[PDB]
Parts: sequence; C-alpha cells; structure tokens
Amino acid sequence: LSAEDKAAVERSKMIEKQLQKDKQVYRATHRLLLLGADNSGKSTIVKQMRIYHTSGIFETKFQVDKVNFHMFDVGAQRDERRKWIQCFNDVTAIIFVVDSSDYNRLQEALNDFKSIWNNRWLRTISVILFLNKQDLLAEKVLAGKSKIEDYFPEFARYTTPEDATPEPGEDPRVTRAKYFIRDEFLRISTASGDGRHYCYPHFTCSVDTENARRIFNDCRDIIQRMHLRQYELL
Amino acid sequence: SIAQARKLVEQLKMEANIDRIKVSKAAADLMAYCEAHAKEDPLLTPVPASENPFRE
Amino acid sequence: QVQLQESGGGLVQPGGSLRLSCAASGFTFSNYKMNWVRQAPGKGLEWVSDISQSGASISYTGSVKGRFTISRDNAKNTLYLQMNSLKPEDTAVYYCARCPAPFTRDCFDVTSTTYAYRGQGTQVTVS
Amino acid sequence: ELDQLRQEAEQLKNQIRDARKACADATLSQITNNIDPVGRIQMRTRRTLRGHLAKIYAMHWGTDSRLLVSASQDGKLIIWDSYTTNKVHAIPLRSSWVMTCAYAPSGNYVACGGLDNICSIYNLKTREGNVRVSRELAGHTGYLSCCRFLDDNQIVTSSGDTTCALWDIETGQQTTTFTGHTGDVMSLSLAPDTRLFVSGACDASAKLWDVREGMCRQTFTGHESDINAICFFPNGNAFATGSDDATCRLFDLRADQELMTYSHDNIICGITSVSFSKSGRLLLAGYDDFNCNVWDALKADRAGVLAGHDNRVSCLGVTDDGMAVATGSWDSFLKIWN
Amino acid sequence: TDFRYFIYAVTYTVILVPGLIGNILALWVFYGYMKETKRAVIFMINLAIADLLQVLSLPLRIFYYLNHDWPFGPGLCMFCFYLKYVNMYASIYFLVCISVRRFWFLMYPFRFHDCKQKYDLYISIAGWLIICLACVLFPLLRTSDDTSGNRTKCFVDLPTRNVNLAQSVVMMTIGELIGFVTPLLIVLYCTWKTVLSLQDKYPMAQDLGEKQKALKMILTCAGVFLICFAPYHFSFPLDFLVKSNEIKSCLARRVILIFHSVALCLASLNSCLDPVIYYFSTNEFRRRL
Ligand SMILES: CCCCCCCCCCCCCCCCCC(=O)OC[C@@H](O)COP(=O)(O)OC[C@H](N)C(=O)O
Repeated sequence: LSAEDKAAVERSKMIEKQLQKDKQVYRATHRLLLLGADNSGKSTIVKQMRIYHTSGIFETKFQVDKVNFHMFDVGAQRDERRKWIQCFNDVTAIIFVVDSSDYNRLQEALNDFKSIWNNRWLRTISVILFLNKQDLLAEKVLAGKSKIEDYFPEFARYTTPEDATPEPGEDPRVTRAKYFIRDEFLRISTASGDGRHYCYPHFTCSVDTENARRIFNDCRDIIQRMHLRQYELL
Repeated sequence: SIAQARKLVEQLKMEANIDRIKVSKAAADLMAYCEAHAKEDPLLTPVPASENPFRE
Repeated sequence: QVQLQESGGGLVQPGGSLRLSCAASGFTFSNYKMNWVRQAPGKGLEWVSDISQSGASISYTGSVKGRFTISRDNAKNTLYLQMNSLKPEDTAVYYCARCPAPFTRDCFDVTSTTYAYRGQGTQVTVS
Repeated sequence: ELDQLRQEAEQLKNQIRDARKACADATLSQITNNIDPVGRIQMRTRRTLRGHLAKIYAMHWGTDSRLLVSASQDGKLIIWDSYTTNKVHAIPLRSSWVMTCAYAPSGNYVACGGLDNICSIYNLKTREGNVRVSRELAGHTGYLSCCRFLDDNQIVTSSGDTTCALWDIETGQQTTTFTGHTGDVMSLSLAPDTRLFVSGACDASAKLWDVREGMCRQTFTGHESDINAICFFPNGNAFATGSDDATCRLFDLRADQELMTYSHDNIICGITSVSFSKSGRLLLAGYDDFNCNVWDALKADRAGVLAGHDNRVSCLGVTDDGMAVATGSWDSFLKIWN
Repeated sequence: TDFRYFIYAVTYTVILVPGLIGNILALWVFYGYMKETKRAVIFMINLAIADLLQVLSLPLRIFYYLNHDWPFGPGLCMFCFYLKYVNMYASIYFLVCISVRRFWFLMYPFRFHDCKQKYDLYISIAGWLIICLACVLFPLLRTSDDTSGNRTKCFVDLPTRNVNLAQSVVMMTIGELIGFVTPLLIVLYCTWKTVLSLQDKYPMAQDLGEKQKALKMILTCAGVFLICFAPYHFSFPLDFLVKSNEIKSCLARRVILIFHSVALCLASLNSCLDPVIYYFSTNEFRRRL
C-alpha cells in the first residue's frame, strides 16, 4: 500500500472508532411518540414530566431509576399525516392521550385509535393509553344534565365488571361510566391484534404525580416480551 | 372563492392554447435516439473484465 | 382524472326518507374502500358511515345506527346511502370519500380540511 | 358567481381532452412491434457498504463517478468511496428525522433536510479539516421532501406545505415560489439544460415548471394515487413516473399525452423510486416487496430482476458513465450492482 | 461382568439411532436459520456437536460387549475411552452457559442490547480446550504398569493404576467439586430468580399465555438436568474405591458395581433427550421443517 492507500485506511479507521462510541449511547435510550388532540391535556403530562430531566417538532427528556427516555411531540404540520407518520416505525411505544369527559368528540378519538392500530408500518408497536380528566367526568355524572346513551346507544345494557376496583368509596355511577369508556378502546385493540402488540390503559387526572413510574413499568414489560421472541434459539 | 375559481379558469385558458404534434413523430424520435446510442450503454452491453473498475 | 359526482339532496319534512348516490370515474372501482362524511352549519367535518371492498363489513356512527343504510354496486361503479327517519339535526352537506391506496385496511385523512379524493357535496335540509 | 366559473372550467377541460384526442393516430407499441428484444440481463453485487445504525432513507451519486453520499435516521450522513468500500466523511446532524440529501455538481457542498422544515448546507473543503454548517434556510411551513442543487449559489426545494421554492444561498432569502399543486410534493427532477423542471404530488398529478419565469407550463394526469417518484429521459423530451397504484408510466412533452404503461398483474405493492439508463433503453424501478425490476423502455417488457435486500427498498440510481447501479433499503445497507 | 455386559449392550443399542436422527436434522435446520436471520446460534451448535460425537463413539462398545474380543490394538481403545467422557463434560458446560444467558436477559431487560454478545466465540473455544486437557486423566489412570495384556483389554476389563489412597481422595474430591457441585448450584439459583421474574399481580387477560409456557420450559430443563446427572456423581467415588480393592465385603462390591452400571446408563440418555427439550419445541422449529 502506497501513500494514498495507507492514509485513506488510517482515516477510515478513526471514523470506525468514533462510530463505535456513538452506537452505545444510541442503544441505551428509549424513544416514545406522544399523540392526542388539543382538547386533551397532553401538554400538562409533558409539564409534569419536566421535573425528571417556529419549529416542526419538539422534544422532552426524562430519567427514571437510572434509565433514559426521549419523548417526541409534533407541531407545525398540516392536518394530513399519512406520510410523516412512517418515520416512526421503530419507537418503543406510542402514548395516546384522551379527554374522557367530552362525550361529543369520543367517536373521533376511537377513529384515530383504529387508524393507528391497523397501519402497515405501525403493526408491531404497543400503545399506552391515558384517560385524562376524571374529576370532570365525576362532576358531570353526578350533576345529571347530560347522558352517555345519547351518543352511544349500548350503554343502556352495560353492567360493571366483577374485577372492577372502586376502592376510594366512589359512587357506582361513576364506576360504570369509567369502565364503559375503557372497554370501548379495548374492544378495538383485541379485535384485530395478532399477538405482536398490546395496549395498557390507565385512569388519570391533572394533579397526578406518578405517571413516569407507570411508563417505566409498561416499557419494562414490553422489552421483556420482545426478548422472549428474538431469542428462542440462543 | 372568487380568487380560487378565477385562477383555476385562467390557468386552464393558458394551457388550452399550446401547440401539439402527432404521436408517431415523437415515438419515432425516442426510437431513433435509442438506436443511435445503443452500443455505448455499458449496462445493456457488459464490458470485458479488464475495463470494469468493479472487477478490474 | 379521478372524479366522484354525487346527487340526490333536497328539502324534507321530519319523519321523511331520502336516497343519495355517487357515480365514480377514473379508477378501478373495486380495489377501494368507500366512506360517507358530512358537515353541519357552524361545525367541522364528521364521519358518518363506512363500507369495504366487497360489501361484507359495514360500520355506522352512534347517532344514526338504526336509521341509515349503505351499499355499493361494482358493475355500475356506483355508491348509495338511504336515510329513513330524518331529524332537524341532519341538515348538512354530504360528501362521498375514497381511501388513499388500494388493498389497505386503515383509512387516514378522510375528514381533513383539504383532501383530494372527495367530491363536491349535496345539500340536505330537514324542516 | 362560482357556478359559472366551474361550468366554464368544465368546458375548457372538454376542449383540452378533444384537442389531445385529435392527435392520437398511432401507439408506441405498434411503432416498435418490428424490433428485436434485449434478451435477459443479469447483474451482480460487487460491493456491500456497512456502517449505519438505522434505516437508510435517501442517497445521491457524484459527477465524479466514484464518490457517493447517504443519509440515515440515526442522525448521520456518510460519504463513501465505492471502488474500495472505504469511508471518507461522517457527519452528525442536529435533528434525527432527515428525509433527503444531494451533492453539488462540483464536489464542494452537500445538503440535507427533513421533519424540521429547514434545509442545511455543509461545506466540505474548508481550510479546517472539519465540516461545519454554512447555511440554514428557514421559510417553509411543512417538512422538506426533496432537493437538488443547480450551481454553488442556488437550490430548489419541495415541501409538504404543497409548494416548491428557489433559494439564494449567499443572501439566504427565497427568490421565487411555485404554488399551484394541491397535495404534498414528493419528488423533483432537473432538466439537462437547467431551464425546466418537473414535479409530482400526493395528488395524482404532475406539473412542468419554468424556473426563470416562475410559472406552470403544462399538467399531466394519468395515475390513480400518490406519485412517489419522477425523472427525465436523456434527451430532455420525456419523463417517467411511479405511484402507489403499482404502475409506472412514460409521458412525452411535445405531444402532451401519456405514451406507455409498464405494469403486471402479480405486482400489488407501491413504487418507491425510478431511474433511467444512459442510452435510454433500460428503465429501472424499486418496490415495497423488497426487490427491484428492470424494464425495456420501448416494449413494456420485463428484462431483469435485482434481489438481495431484507426490508423495504427506498432508493436507487445510475451513474454518468452508466456503469453501475446503487441501491439502499430499510436494512441499513447499500449495494452496488454491475 | 455377567450382569454388566448385557445392560451395556441393550442400553447403547437403544440410545443409538434417535440420537443420530435428532442431532443431524437439528444441525441441518440450524443451517437455514442464518441464511435468513442474521443472528447467531452458538451455544446450541456446540451442544449439538458434542452430543453428536458422544453418540458416534458407541458402535465399537456394542460390538465388544457382544463378542467379548478386541481385534484392533490398544492405540484405538484408549482414544475411544477418552472420547466418550470428553464429550459428556462439554455437554454439561454448555447447558450451564445457556442457563446463565436466559437469567441475564429476563432479570435485567434494560441492560441487555445486541452489542453485548461480544465474546460468545471466545467463551466456546476456551471451554472446549480446558476440558480436553483435564480429562486426559481418564486413560492415563486406567493402564497398569506392566501386564502383557492387549487383546480382551478394552472398555471394562482394563487394569487400574496402583495409587496411594490419600491422593485418590484429594483428586476425587476436587473432581466432584469442579464437575458437579458448582454447575448445580449455579443452575438452581438462576432458575429460582428466573421464575420469579415471569409472574406478577398483573394478568392482562388479553394475553395468549406466553409467560406461562416460558415458566414451564425453564422448570422442565432444570428437572431433567438434575435427574439425569445426580446418581452418577453420587455413585462414582464408591465405584472407584471398589475398583481399587479398598472395600472388601462381597455384598458391598456386588451392590456397588450393579448400581454404578445403572447410573452410567441413565446419564448416557441426555444426548438423546436434549434435542427434544431445548430445540424441537420452539416456534422457530415448527414454522420451518
Ligand atoms: C462444567 C464441568 C467441566 C469440568 C471438567 C472437569 C473434569 C472432571 C474430573 C474427572 C475426575 C478424574 C477421575 C478419574 C477416574 C477414572 C476411573 C474410570 O475408569 O472412569 C470410568 C468410570 O466412570 C467407570 O467406568 P467402567 O465401569 O470401567 O466402564 C466403562 C464403560 N464401560 C465405558 O466407558 O464404556
């Protein structure tokens, strides 16, 4: 090897070493995509997760039990999203936030859930579902002015599950409402699944202080179930 | 709106008065270029292994 | 050029019935999933109903679930909706929509503000 | 009001269709039915280029037929020497969601863009051995989907806010805008003379644009779904397209009609990139089912297949001496065929 | 001998054929898993090879135990007597490696990326080497200094080298501790921590029962290891002392010989029961083949 051969080889080997250091930091960090509508309270979850620390996209970083998460939030796009969504085919999880006390826009949220679940490049990704604003739902159910079965006719024939957990001594009516709305999303996610992804639902409000711990636990379950598949033959 | 439909109409008017030719002349022209350069295409006619930089 | 031309609208008194139809042109009609949407005064676009490539799977929104019916005819390239007992809340413009790609299960962007494979609409007034 | 405007529009469309129908005396296949085929064509992989950590999403060859650039969503750009598989440059980005890249015709600059709606331009030949951002163009309102230099001063972009623009790097400001499309603009192709260009959109339509006037000159409408790729035939008088309806097609600029269709009944996946050969005889295309196809451009024949990737094929291209083809996929690998 | 030759003949004949079938077919199916998935099976390949060689070395034993003669010379007898036991202890080594790997990636899921399997090659050969050294004690200690015997002397009739009793105890104890106690302790501790990580007060009920199958398979592997290897290592020192004429009572001699014959036959069956438990029950062997 003459002058040019040896110099070019030494240069590409230094590049190889630096890329080796980059691979390690890339592999010890988990990416999450945050989705929801604007009547949902998504930013307040974003702000509660800051104490763990004219653009087209926003990022927030947090850490729990010495592990690192990056969460990505899209802003300043048009309302047609069948093309940029493809950039996200390999995140660890999607986080879907829903305003649960707004009876008049729930069918649109259900249509969002179906389109995400059934897409071709997003069919091996799991979803963590947050059912936000529970104090408003409690107040509405007790006040008695508006009705669920004006929008969803099958609520007249619903009875609470046996393994419901109404611990704090709340009213049975609020408990029927909560579990009906949850079962609506779980029906879609069980209809068309294949065994390669699941859904993890949680009830929440605006003054909760413990959502980072819940995200930690659900991602731990996801990554363990993936290990079981890639390594049946080790 | 009036602006949108007006601009749509103006564009259609601009495009509607362009000169055109018959299909056969253009098909014959593509065919003539293709025939003229056909022995200098090195993926249509592979080169001897002495001339290829990817097998030397 | 892809075209969808939709017709049948008009004025009805409450309790009446009505039928809407779409004629399609410029695509192979039978590889596609088809939808119906509507826009009321002072609101946004809202999803009404849904049918798939063969006609086997059907779907409705909560407030029309016992009253409206959707169907398609692939030999005539035509889509239909029939409405049986109308209320003052149904006064709106109705649109006929197509799914973006063939041989597909999800259906993105069909109620967005601008969308390319949607028609011009028909007015329905109930009073 | 607008009812009359629309009625006039429909009348003008009828007139245009009839003007084109009067011109259709012959078909391309009837003209070429007396021609020898090319036989079977077989290619093999000479080099496999390794090093990226996530899906490769775009690439571009250099006028110097030896060097290459490529972009990946781990957040990197690499510049390769393809005779030896021997990395020359590796550049870390500010945002990880990139979707396009491009070389300059002189080898002095490279460019990139993506989900943040900006175009960033990198200067390789500095007195410093390092590689630093020179410019960040910052006026579009949706993500950047393609890009092509014209000289060391001017660059053309297309975005997801449904416009294209022409930019002046030394000053930084836009110089002209092209606005008539209706959906996202997905690709873009320069002419041999650099006085015209073409584009295709998430709307089954292609348009021809005049750079120096800033106007639309013609519209072509034959596809059924979103157009993903576009390019010019070598003598400047034709272009080919490919879309999500799983078809490729050839259009001619002087006759103003569609001229040839390249499809099959066993192909039901969409098309990601298209590319021509040096004499114009072979058209090469990439697909979602992991493989690439070779068509004879005059006969609608199927003369070859390139296989060897494990995930979606995203990009493809041919050099200026016509010797070699390069492909990239969601595997994170690049391959050179000859 | 009158109640040993027959047991050895029958047992080796039965073990013979399905071991061939399973190990050969399994290496063949491994061959295609790298032609499609760019992943590495390394501990599995080394298990399959070690089991193949052990089942390979049997036919000479069957022939000798049926015909009561050896017409081939001592240089080949020694090599066979070496080959069987070298392969047995390599098999134990690789089972322990697989157990530790599963423990790691299920107990600590966040600390296990694909850039960690660095030295799996460095591990394999290293072990394959030390064992081939330490097992040379088997043929060295079996040929007595001066005897004029070389025709019937093969596989059970060889003399025993005359040694001091205290050195015997030292060597035998170190062999028992390195060859059996350490692997068994590791395997039981890791099974205990692995089955705790696959259960929780959260059944999803939308599941398919994937964590319960894994729990059951971990328990099956540990149980078979224990049953197939414990009796031999309890009966080994008593049998060697009877071979050295240390125990005199005829009752003890006859009992110990019979029991060790049975134990050795029972420890020979892992080469056939391994391809049924580790692979051939995965989903990756039932989507192929
Ligand atoms: C992980 C683990 C690894 C480690 C390694 C270490 C090593 C160990 C360690 C090891 C230890 C050492 C010791 C030695 C002893 C010797 C004696 C003998 O001989 O042996 C055998 C037994 O047993 C019995 O036998 P029969 O009875 O004589 O018979 C035989 C048959 N018949 C056949 O063979 O065939």
